[PDB]
Amino acid sequence: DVIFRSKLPDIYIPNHLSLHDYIFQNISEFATKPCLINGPTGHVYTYSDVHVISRQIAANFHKLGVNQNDVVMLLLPNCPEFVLSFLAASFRGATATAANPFFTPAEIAKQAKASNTKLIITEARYVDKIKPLQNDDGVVIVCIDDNESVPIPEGCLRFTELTQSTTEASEVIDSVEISPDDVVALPYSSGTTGLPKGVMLTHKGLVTSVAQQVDGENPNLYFHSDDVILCVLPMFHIYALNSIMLCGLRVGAAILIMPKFEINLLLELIQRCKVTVAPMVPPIVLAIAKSSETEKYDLSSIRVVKSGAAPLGKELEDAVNAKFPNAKLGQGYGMTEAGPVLAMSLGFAKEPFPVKSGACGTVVRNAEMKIVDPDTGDSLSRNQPGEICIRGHQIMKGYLNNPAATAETIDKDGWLHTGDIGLIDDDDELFIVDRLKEASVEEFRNAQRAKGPATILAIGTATPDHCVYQSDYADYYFKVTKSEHMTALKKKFNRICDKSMIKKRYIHLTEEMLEEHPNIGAYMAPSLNIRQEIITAEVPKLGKEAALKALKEWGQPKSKITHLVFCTTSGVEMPGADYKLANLLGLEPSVRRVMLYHQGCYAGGTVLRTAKDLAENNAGARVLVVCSEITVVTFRGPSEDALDSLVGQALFGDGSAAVIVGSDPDISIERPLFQLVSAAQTFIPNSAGAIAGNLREVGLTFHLWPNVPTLISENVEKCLTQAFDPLGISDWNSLFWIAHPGGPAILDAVEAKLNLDKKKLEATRHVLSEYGNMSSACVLFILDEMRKKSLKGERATTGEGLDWGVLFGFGPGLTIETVVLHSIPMVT
Amino acid sequence: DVIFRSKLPDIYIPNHLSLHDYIFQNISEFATKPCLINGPTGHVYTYSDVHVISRQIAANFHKLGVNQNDVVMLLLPNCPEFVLSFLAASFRGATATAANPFFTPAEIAKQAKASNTKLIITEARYVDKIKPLQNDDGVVIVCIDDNESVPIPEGCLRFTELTQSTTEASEVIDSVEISPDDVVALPYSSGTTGLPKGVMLTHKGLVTSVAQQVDGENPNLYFHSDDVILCVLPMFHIYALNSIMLCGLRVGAAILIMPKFEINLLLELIQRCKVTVAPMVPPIVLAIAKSSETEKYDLSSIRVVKSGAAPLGKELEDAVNAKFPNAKLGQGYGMTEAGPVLAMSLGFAKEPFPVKSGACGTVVRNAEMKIVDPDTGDSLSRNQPGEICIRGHQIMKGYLNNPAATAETIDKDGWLHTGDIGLIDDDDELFIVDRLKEASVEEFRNAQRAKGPATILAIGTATPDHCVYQSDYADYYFKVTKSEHMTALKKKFNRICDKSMIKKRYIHLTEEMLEEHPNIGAYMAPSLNIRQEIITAEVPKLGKEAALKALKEWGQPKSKITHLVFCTTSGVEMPGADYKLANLLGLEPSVRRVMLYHQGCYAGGTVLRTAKDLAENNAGARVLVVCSEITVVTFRGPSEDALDSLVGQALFGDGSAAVIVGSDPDISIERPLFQLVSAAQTFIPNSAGAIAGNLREVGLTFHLWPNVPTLISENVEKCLTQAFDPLGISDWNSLFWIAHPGGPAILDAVEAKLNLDKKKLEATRHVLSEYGNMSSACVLFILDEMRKKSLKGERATTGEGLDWGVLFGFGPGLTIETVVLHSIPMVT
Repeated sequence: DVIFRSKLPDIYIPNHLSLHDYIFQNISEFATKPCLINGPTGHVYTYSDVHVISRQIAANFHKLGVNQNDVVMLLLPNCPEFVLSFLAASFRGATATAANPFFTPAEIAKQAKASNTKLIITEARYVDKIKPLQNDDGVVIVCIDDNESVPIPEGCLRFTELTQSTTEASEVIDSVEISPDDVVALPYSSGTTGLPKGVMLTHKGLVTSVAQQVDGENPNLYFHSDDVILCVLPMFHIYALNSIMLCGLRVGAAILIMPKFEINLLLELIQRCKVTVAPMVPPIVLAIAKSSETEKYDLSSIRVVKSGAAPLGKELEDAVNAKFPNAKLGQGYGMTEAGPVLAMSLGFAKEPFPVKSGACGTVVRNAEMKIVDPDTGDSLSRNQPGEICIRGHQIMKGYLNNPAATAETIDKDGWLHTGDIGLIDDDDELFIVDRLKEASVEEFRNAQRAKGPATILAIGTATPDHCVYQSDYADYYFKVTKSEHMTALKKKFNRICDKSMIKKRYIHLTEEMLEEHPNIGAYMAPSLNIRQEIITAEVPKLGKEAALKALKEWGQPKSKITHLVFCTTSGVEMPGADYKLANLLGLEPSVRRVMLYHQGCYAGGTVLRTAKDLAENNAGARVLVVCSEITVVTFRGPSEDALDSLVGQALFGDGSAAVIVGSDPDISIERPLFQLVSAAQTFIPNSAGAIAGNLREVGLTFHLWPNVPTLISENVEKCLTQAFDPLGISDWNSLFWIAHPGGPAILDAVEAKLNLDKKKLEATRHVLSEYGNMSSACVLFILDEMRKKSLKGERATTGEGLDWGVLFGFGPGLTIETVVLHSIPMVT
Repeated sequence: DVIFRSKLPDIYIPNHLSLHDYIFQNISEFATKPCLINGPTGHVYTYSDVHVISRQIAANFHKLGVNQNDVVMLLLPNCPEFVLSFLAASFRGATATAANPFFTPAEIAKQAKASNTKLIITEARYVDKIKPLQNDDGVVIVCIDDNESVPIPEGCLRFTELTQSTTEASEVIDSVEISPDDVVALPYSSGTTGLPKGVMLTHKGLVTSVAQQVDGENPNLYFHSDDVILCVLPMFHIYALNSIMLCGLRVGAAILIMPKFEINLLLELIQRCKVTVAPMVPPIVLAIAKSSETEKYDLSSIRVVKSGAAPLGKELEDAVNAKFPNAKLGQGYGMTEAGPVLAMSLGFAKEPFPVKSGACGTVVRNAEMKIVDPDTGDSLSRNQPGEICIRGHQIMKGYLNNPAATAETIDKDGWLHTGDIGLIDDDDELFIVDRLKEASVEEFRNAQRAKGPATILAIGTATPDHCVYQSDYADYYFKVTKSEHMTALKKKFNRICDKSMIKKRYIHLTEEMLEEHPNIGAYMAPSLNIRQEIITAEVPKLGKEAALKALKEWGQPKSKITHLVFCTTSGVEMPGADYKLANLLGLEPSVRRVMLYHQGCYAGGTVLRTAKDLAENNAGARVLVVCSEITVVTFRGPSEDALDSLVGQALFGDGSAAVIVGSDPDISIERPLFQLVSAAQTFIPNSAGAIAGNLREVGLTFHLWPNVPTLISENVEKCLTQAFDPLGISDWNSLFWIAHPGGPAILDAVEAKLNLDKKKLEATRHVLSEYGNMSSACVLFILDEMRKKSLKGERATTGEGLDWGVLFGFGPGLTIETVVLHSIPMVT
């Protein structure tokens, strides 16, 4: 078997006739029955109507300068006007091309120029896309809009002007010359290769493929004249044209025109107009099958559901069978070059043949079809895949003005090569299989993050050189504040300084400075300006000193520092201390900063919490963290009233600490000290105002509740379970401890509450004893001490020999900062 | 082949003799030659010395209450004293156990009690570990320390006291009863199963295994009496004892005692003492082979390198062969229960046999060995793996006071089951194969992070209800500031307000407030206190209003908010605006806060940059970001001097915006608006002081350089390439734009510089025109506008139809914030 044929006999095809003479050959039988129904509005043209009007329109096509064998273009959605214009083009001997109204002035202008369009039938809304071709190219424009009170763009004709009677153009009933090979329809293709080409379909051709379909005693595709054929598919597409319009007309059927598809409108029109034949697409059948709307409308009238250009998945076919028991289903197989039709399901025939699912139907009659091996001319046999070829009078004359591709796709023997591939089984059904054919957010984000836990690489500390010992402090303070007159109060401050558990403290503020700026020593006198002048200059310098120690320990280049977190209690100004420190150190201006101003004693945790996330989320990010505290912000004379301020004056001292935090340590030069595992914050309820401060014209004033130690002790345990429960640790004496030494009273409270071994808070208490309360910097100093003592004493980890640790900050508003640490093993 | 034997004949073994009578049988031949050499110090005991002293020590062992068949314990490193004491124990008829000095009082006390130790020989430094047993258990203690000017713990005897001559104890030359089955050595084992057991090795036994090794005309292990045998292995371990001490002594060899191993000391002692036989361990041979030290010392004297309890990897064996050409290598196979020796390499024999690499040697002579199938009693044959059993007089008498395990490990027929497995090849060499045997930081960290890019879920905005229009503002301002007298200046402010491109602005500060607080309106009068009172109350409230809109849009529970970032220009106080807002909203107290105070107009970028990292690094983290600006901080009267302050008074207005930022949006209710891709910051050089402000007793004062627009325009392009080069985008008109509308002049400058389409800054300029300059909140408002207009106009993305975007903040110190955004597709 080299050559394949239809299972139906050859029929007589009168292809010597002009398309309109053939389509309408039988019109006397159909004359008064409905031909075109415009579904939405209900308008009906009859067969007589269509014939008469189409002829008059040809006649006036002449008047407008359209002559035999020059082209007319149709830019329209489905509508009666489309059919009338096409037929008219044929009656004239002229040629009809169509385009999608939803194209662009570019595609459309291109097609119109390629085809030599001498005129265009469109709606009003599309006229601007074709403006160029109307103005400079002289193309005549016609609008189908029938509303006489709404004007149309100037230079445009009402379609109603072409339906007008003039008998003198009807002496052009001719030509008595109209030839089988004359071109009638000129559709455009996606193409066998690339760029869209004009397909020339002739009178002989179309007459042939229509007869192939609907003609015979047993038609391949059976249409009665009592059928109502739905045409919701685009008429610009050759499928709709041929297999709906031309065929429908030839048989005397009603054609139900839907300008636009919507599922409910479709169901409505089916029930109302009793549509018997529904050509559709897969998206449409899907929509029908999915919707629960079907149960309402009576659909029993549809006897044929034909898929053109679309294959059902056999999930659908079942859905359909349910929704339409009376419907037979099937697919044609089209190609524009092929005329369009090649195979038609024989299930559609008047006396129907068996069909298999997934089949494209059988090749049409009065045609031959072969299956070649690609790149060889050899013909294959049944069930052997291969490029599908067809030959018969119904195929295209050729590509317009392109004999190159015309000879490339239609070979010397007359075979049109589709460029598709398929096989034909024993039952003569044809199956399609294939065609000639055979940095993002998700990544960027994972590239950008960093792999490991944030670790502390280096620590450094700095103090003012001015140092004052507690043994001396009550005296010194009542001296330099010119308060010596209040003896009752100095006697109390003495006790406070003794119970304070502080030995020495390093303090920038000096007696000389108070001689020069007595308003600072005054209990309340406006000091703010001078304090600000002093601390805005000093805080960055002290910060630099510490940052420099840390950077020296770390040993890598400053340019490798990617982030700078700077905490200080006051000295607000802009640009701030972050800018200033970054210029002192000569960091890259591209360093990303966080300026923490007015945070409190808890900020020690805060900066670590801040650096963790910065380091962990940025590849190769190294984070320089600097806390720098100066007490000139906070210093003031005594009053018998505010005892809280007095306690403060005994506890607070100046100091600075700097930490370098990163992820994924190289381990060539870097030495991990601790790991930041989890970081947590909470505030306690009804404690706002327990640790608290206000920036006033007298400087920063601060306040303490007597109950702070108790308030902390209450919540510490909850903080702990909250942080360590995920790690399965209940035993808190197994953790190495770092607590903000807010005051000895807080420490005593906590240890008594959790029953900590007397030695857990040893490092903390050391830092308090030697340096005082440095606010945020404190816990940093303590880490330093811890690791130093752990090294100095040859212990298994940097954590006092133990694996896990906790770091607490405590602050006003009773914000509590809970950081979980992992020690690091030492080589001992 | 059920039973396996040595390739050497059976020899005569005189096991009827006591161990000391056997070892020293031949001493007349050796009497004056060196027996023990203490390597580090050079002291030499001779054979006569050792014999005589050991006997006297037995004699005084009696005086101390040690009687036949009761136990003596040796806690010591390698030293002459160890050998002398062991022999003494044997001479007495007593029994000797040893332990590691490096054990703990627990292990040691346990072993001493288990064994019925009636006395202990140790160094001084270990005496505290045995204090209990000296005091309450009555155990006699002896220290080997010879330094007479340094005392030893009280109740302790000098070892030199046991070497003293007393003839009356020598009437105990006896017993004339000392029996083959009497126990002499009592070492402890890791055990065949679990808990450590005492192994009873008898006189018969040890005499047997020593003869098995060194006796014969062709000894399994060949030692001359001119040999010098290194004993750096622990003498408490039975291997060292048997195969070094006992064997060495039997043959008349010198024994070089190393108390401690160090590689150089070892090489030194080899070269000096001309060590011929070096029993070692794998770690030691490794160390030798690795070190480049060997080339210095003459090692040619070592003729035998014997690995006991360790197998070489044949990488080593080569290293050795190089370092010691003259050395033959081999391994014994020991087990404590086995006496210790089972197999010995026959390469060691006087007339040596062929040996294969990886072999454990051949089973010893006067013994039999079988290979059983485990859990069956069946005997295997050559090259068939199986549990190794041995039988002969050299195996243990049994486990002390444990007939259970004694019968479990030594069966009825007399076979000791090792509990190891191996095979014996055709050549009679034995091979060992096996034994009876057959939540972290890395995770927690990946569990804890969040998968996707930070996205904006919701936005909300709030303003004060008081609104003032620019058309009215010059008048209003000179009115309420009681400045109407300066006409020249009002005329200039008019121009400034006109060129300002602002239409209206929303402003908390009202005329009434200035009637009540004229110091605010005064150009410079102390205002700080009152301003602070007003903004500390207002900023959180306005913030709440906006945060509430955003939270309503988002639609999920407040409890799901995990982080709060709060930016405001001033109003510093503690607890701060973050605390206050968090209580207003009723957020969880465990919400993690960032309080950004005194940041500037750039902080718009800053908060986004801050939230990105917070959201991206925390699983299920949802971040509430609130910027809230009030101009009562910044408001003041005019002066002919500071024009910069005047410009400010025309541009700045109050406002608040709130954003919700998270990673991994659910997509059930959540609706992503933008994505935060990259966030960058930089400062420009020599621009500190171009945008700048200082908090004084008069309120916040601010300053502007005329050149700010130019300074920004210079660096904007660099910022862009820096951010977008990784994304391969050169075309900036393809980005949707958000710029801080610092002033119209800045905008004009930027667009002119990059040549932006007139419409890129449209949204930005709208927000400026409607709201003024809200500082940090501005860019937030702009995003809101952008997405709203993009939706309102049905565009492909939330980004004005475009995929990628840029957000700029600009601030004092010329810090510039560059955020890269990705739009989000809209369903249109």
